[PDB]
Amino acid sequence: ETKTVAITMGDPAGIGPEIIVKALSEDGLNGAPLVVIGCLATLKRLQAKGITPNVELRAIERVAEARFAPGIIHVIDEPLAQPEALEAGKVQAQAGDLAYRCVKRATELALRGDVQAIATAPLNKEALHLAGHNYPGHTELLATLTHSRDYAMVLYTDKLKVIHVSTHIALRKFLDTLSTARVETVIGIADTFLKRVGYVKPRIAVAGVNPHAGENGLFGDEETRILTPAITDARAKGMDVYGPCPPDTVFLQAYEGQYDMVVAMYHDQGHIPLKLLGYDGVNITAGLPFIRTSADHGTAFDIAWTGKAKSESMAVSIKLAMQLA
Amino acid sequence: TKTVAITMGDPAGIGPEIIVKALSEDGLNGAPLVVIGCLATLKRLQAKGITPNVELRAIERVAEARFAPGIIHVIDEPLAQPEALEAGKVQAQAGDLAYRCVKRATELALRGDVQAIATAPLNKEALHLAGHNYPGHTELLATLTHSRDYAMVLYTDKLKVIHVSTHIALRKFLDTLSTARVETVIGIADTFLKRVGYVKPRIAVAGVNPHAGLFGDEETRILTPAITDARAKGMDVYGPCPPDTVFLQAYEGQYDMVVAMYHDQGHIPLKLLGFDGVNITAGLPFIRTSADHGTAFDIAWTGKAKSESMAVSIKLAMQLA
Repeated sequence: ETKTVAITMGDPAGIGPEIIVKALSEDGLNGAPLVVIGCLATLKRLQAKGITPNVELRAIERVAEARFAPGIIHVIDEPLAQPEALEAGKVQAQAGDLAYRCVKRATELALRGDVQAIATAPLNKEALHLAGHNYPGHTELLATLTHSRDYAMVLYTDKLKVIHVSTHIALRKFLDTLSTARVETVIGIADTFLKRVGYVKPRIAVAGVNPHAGENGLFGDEETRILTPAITDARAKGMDVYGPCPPDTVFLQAYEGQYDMVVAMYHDQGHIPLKLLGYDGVNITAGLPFIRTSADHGTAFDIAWTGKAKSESMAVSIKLAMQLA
Repeated sequence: TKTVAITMGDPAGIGPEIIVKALSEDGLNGAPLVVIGCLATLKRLQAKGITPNVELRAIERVAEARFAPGIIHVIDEPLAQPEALEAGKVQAQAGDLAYRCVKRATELALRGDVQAIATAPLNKEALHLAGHNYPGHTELLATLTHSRDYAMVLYTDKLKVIHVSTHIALRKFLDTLSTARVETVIGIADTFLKRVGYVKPRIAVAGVNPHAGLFGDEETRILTPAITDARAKGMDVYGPCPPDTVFLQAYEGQYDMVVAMYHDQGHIPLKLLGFDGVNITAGLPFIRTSADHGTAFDIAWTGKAKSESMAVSIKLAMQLA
């Protein structure tokens, strides 16, 4: 019946703690089925410095032990080694270790179904490495812990949904490592994500790599060599998938209601159209065994613990977890 | 003052058809416009009852034109054999006419007899058969006009974009990108913008890689040197900017123009806001505009080709002349 989201603290030297408490004070998050995984001592300490606003914090050992009520945040206490020793906005091994242990604990709760979705506050890669946790980044850490090779970034709005074959890599890199297997995988993830969120027979449009999907009313090299084989393979498997479509009309058409989702090829191909319309700025990592959301800012060490950080996107990313759980 | 020359393009295609239709519209009807094409084929077109009825007036010189509603002035650049013209066919005489109209318009423009050109589409196959070896409409003009460098501009009131490259594959674009070419397009943009009334243009340059870069070297190796060079010449240029916010910020008013790297970078944003079918070729000595349609040989001379684009193309050339 009831669906619960785990929220991970991230790097406690960053803005994670303060943006969670703030976000949780907002209507529709206040007293909601949410559990914070993080350092209880650190949360008490930030409240006492007046950073964090006033709220009752209740430790629980198990998710089921929560008694949800406005004005109470429930916490699975993963402790910082020395809470009194934490400095705002510096790279610290114990803060990177805590960040690691929270996402570890969150995925364990998800794996046994105590929690249905996860919203992650940001962590610092350099601190993670300093703690001896060797992962290329937050998302990759989630994927390793979860034994998921196959995941992709989703931008989710009412009117436009986009999943990316690739994100955060040079354009030359994207062109040189593009493969049929990857496109196929991402189409699969798109199909599964959309059914999980209640599209019984989703329409997926696949964007071309090249302008117009090619020149002179012919598909281009990637389109015919890589994309068409993935589309064809995916239709034969029962998926309602179209393309390759001209990049400069495909997102417009999905926006206008012709498709439920677009498979974008590279980062900017998907992010340009999302941001140009009225993005907030949250993303879903699709292809894990549970829904996971995060926001696009980082730890913001320069403004951590000053009351300047904005909790808007942390809030959006938590409400989104709840919706899609 | 400002007068605009309109070229016929390939007479077998939709050029003649849509020129006539568009010039019947309000704003274009009786406006300072000179068509350069074969009077005889425009006559033939008229007899077929596929257009509004209009009086055609042969002029040898632009100063002869007497602008009034319901009269289109033509500079008679004749087809070698007007009666032998078939619709939607690749014909040597048709491509040769397309070439002479362009040549003729550019001569008038270069001279100041006209202030802008708006082109109707031509057929490259037909152009090569007539012995004119040019890769296309735009390259033809660059040559006739001694302009090594030009770039495509998409022009709206709130968002304006110039392109380092267009149409080509992503890989081709990556492999043929250079600092020199970025410097050139920044300079074309600056010059274009002053020409349309921005005394001090503010120009943004889009990155190649997501977040204009740690991911790829074009920003530091190609884009930054070009921008540093632009700013040392007194231009107000920003970048490289994350492609996923720069067009948004241009749209909001932060920049007068964005220099896009490749086709979709500029076209995704423009189509998404709901704007066609037209562009400006910038970097020539005068304004040229055109629309994205080809000769449409399959529907030519039936009356079914849309003239809207062509009308916008001409309206824009007038505005900017």
